[PDB]
Amino acid sequence: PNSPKDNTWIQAASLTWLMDMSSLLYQLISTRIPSFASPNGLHMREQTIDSNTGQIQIDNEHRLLRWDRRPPNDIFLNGFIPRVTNQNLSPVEDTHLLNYLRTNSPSIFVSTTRARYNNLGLEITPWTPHSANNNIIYRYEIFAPGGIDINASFSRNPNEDEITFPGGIRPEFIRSTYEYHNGEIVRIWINPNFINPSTLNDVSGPSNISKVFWHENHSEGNNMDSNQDFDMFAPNGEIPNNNLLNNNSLNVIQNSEYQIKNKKDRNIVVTLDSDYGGSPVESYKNFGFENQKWNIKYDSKKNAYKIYNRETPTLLLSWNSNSSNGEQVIRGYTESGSNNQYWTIEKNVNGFYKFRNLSDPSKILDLKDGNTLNKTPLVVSSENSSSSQEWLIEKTNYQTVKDGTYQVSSKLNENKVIEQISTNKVHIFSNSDKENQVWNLIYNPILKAYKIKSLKYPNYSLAWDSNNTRTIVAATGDYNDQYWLIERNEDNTYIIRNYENRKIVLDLSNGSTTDGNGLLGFEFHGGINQRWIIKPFSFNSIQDGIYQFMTVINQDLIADLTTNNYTIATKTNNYSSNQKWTVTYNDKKRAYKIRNLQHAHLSLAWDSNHSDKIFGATGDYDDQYWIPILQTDGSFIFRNYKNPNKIFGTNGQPINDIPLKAQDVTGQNNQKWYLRHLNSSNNFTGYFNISSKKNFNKIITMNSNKTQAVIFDNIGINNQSWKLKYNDNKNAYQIHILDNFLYFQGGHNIVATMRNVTNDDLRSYWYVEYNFNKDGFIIRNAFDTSYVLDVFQGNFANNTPIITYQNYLNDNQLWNFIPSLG
Repeated sequence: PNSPKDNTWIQAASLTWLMDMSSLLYQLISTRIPSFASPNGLHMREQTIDSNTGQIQIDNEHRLLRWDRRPPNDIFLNGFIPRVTNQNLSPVEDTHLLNYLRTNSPSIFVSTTRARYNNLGLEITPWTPHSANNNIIYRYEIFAPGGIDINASFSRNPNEDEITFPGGIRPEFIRSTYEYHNGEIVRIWINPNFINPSTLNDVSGPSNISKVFWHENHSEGNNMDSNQDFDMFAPNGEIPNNNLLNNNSLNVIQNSEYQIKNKKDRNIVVTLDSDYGGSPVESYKNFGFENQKWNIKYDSKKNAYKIYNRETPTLLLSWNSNSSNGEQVIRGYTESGSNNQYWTIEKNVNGFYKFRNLSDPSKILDLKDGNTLNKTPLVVSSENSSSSQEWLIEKTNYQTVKDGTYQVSSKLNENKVIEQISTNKVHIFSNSDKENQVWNLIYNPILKAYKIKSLKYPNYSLAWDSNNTRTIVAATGDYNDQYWLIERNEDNTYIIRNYENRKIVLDLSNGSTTDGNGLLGFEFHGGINQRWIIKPFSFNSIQDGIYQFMTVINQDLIADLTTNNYTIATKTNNYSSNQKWTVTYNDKKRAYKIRNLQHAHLSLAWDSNHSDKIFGATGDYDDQYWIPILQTDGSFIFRNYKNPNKIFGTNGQPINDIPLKAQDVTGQNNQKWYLRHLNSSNNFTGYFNISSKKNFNKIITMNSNKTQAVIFDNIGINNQSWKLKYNDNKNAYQIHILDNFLYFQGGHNIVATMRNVTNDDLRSYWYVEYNFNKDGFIIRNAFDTSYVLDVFQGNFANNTPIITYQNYLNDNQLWNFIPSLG
C-alpha cells in the first residue's frame, strides 16, 4: 500500500512501457530511500492534469524548464530519454533516485526545474546552470503530466525547484525552447507537435528575437558543442537573482499553416469552397483537406493578418467591402492591396481568438446565424457575446509519431490489434505480440504522411484498395493510397486517415472486436470504432548478456539445465555455469536464443514437435527463439517464436527439480520470471549502512573486538559503515570495514569478521539479491548458498548476533542498503 493513487506521476514517461508500472516503480524507488530522508514519502505533483478535462495544465504554476545542450532536431523528436532505458529495471541504480540527485549517476530519471515568478505573476530568473553563459545551451519549456516534487519529498542540503520525471518526457510535452549563444538568446523554437497545438502562440520571449516552428532536420535545428544531464545537476547551477527576464513582447500569430476551427463546433473548420476568384468561404466538417487550411501572414505596420488558402495560395480570406448589395459574406479573392483582406486577430480572456476586418473593424468574422450546419457561409457581422464568432487557431501537425515500430489497436479493446495474416489481408485479432502483429511507421517528410508497413512482410504496406474493395489491404509499390495521415486526439488516440481520399480513415468494421473482423476504409465520423491506439513496441526488450531466470513465485529457484536427459527445471540457485544463460538477440527472428553458459551448444528449447518439454536442444530452430515480454510487476514472460501463444513456465507452483513446461499463456505467476542480469553494471559501490527490514534503525554492526557482526541502533560509528567490494568474476561482494571482512561460519552460526581473507575465499563473499515480493535485499553467502544473513531469533536488542540461516524471507532476513561514509 501507500504508493500513488494512479499513473499520473509517470504518464509523461518517454519510456512508455513504464507508464502502467506505477506500483512497481514506487516500490523500487522507495526501498533505496530511508525513512529519515523522506518523512512522508515522495510527494508527487498535484494539479498537472485537469479534472474537468483530463488535459495537461498550461498555466504558470506548472510551467517547467529544462536546460539541455541537446538541440531540437534531436529533442523535439526524441523527447527526454533517460540515461537508462532498459526494460529489466533494477532498484540498485537504474531507479536509485537519491543517488542520481546526489551524483548524477545514470538512472531512468529526467529532471526539470520550475519557472519562477513574483507576486504579480511576472517571470523571474529560474534555476540556472553556471555553464549557461557559454556556448550552445537550450532552455526547453515543458508542460507534462506528473513529475515528482523533489523539495516536498526530501531533507538533504540542492535545487528547491527540481522536478524529476521517471521515464523521461515525450516530446509532445515540450512546447518550446530558447536557443542561447553565449548568454544571448538567438532563436525561440516552437514545437508543432506539442500536446495543445493551440497554445503555441502563447510562447513569449523578448522582441527582435525570431520565433520559428520546428520541423525534423531543420537547417538551424541542430546547433551544438563538440553527460546530457550534466547541466541540470544541482551543484552545476543555482538561482542567480530575482531579476525580470524579458517577456511578452508580441502576443501575435507567427506565420505558418493553420486551421481556424470554430468554438461552437471544433469539428467544423473554415474552408474555401473552390479554386476560382470570389468563391465563398464556408464552414465544413474538418477532414484535413488542403482547402481547410490557411497560411496566416502577419504585417508589422498594420498589426493585421492576411489569411491565404493553402489549397489555392493566391486566394485570400477576404470581405468584399466594396461590393454592392452591402454584402456581408466572406469569399476568397486575390491580393487586391485593400484592407478588407486584412484582419486583426484578438485573444479574448478565455484563450480564443476573434477576427475583425481592417477596413471596418466593427465587422467581425462569424458563422451565418451561428449555424454550424455544413456549407453555411462565413459572414462578417457586428459584435455578439455569441460563441460562433470565437475561434481556435490551431497549428497543423503532421509528424505526430516518431519513426519505429508500433502496435496499432482499437480504442474499443486495446488488446485487439491490427494483424497482417497471409501476405495481403489484414484483420483485427487478440494480441499475442507477434511480428505480423507489429507495424513500422515511417513518416514521409514531403507527403506529411506515414507508410504503415508490416514487420513480417517489409515489401507490403497497409494500403487502400481504392480500385476495388475499399477494404484495407497490404500491397507492394509506393502508391498514395498506402500513405496515411495520423492525427493525435484529445484522448491520446489517433485517427488514421488515408492520404488519397481524406474522407477515408481506418475503420474497424461495425465496431466488432470479434477475432478476425475486417478493417474498412470508411468515411470519417470519428466514432470510437475509427479511433486507434498507436503504441510503441520493441522486440529487443532486453540487452544481450548472461542471465538467470528467477521464478516470480520463488526467486531462489532459477531455470537450471539439469543432468537428467537434457531437461531444464527450476532448482535452487547456486550460481553454477549451468544455471546461467547467454541471451542473444537475433535481428532476423526478432527473438532471443537462450544458450546455456556451461554447455553453449545447448539452448533453452521447446520440444514443439513432441511434448511440452523444455530442454537444452542442440543447433538452431524456431522453437529455440524467445520473445521476452515485460510484465507490469517487473517480470518477463517469454513467448516462443514458433508458437508465440506458448511461453515457458512451470506447470503450477515451482519447487526444486521440477521441469519447465511450455504452456498456453494465461498471465498466471507460474509463467513469469525475473531476470538476473549477471553481466550487468547495477552493482553496489562504496559505503553502506545495511539496515533491517524489520527495524529500519537497526543496522549490521561490527562488535568492539572485530570478531563478529551484530544488530545495533544506527549511531553513525565506523563499525556500521560497511564497504561493498564487488567482484565481477563471482557476481558477489566482499562486505568489509578496513581489513575486517564479513565472514561465513556455517549455517546456524554467528557471522564472524575476519582480517586477512584471501581473494578467492567464498566465505568472504556475499550475493546481494533484491526480493521483489518482499521488497528487500537478501544477503546470501557465496561459499554455501543455502544461507543468508539473519538477525538471530528476530531479536533486535543491541548486540544480538547476525547469524546465517536458511532463507524464509522473514523480516529479519531482509535488508536495505543506504549509503554512508568511510
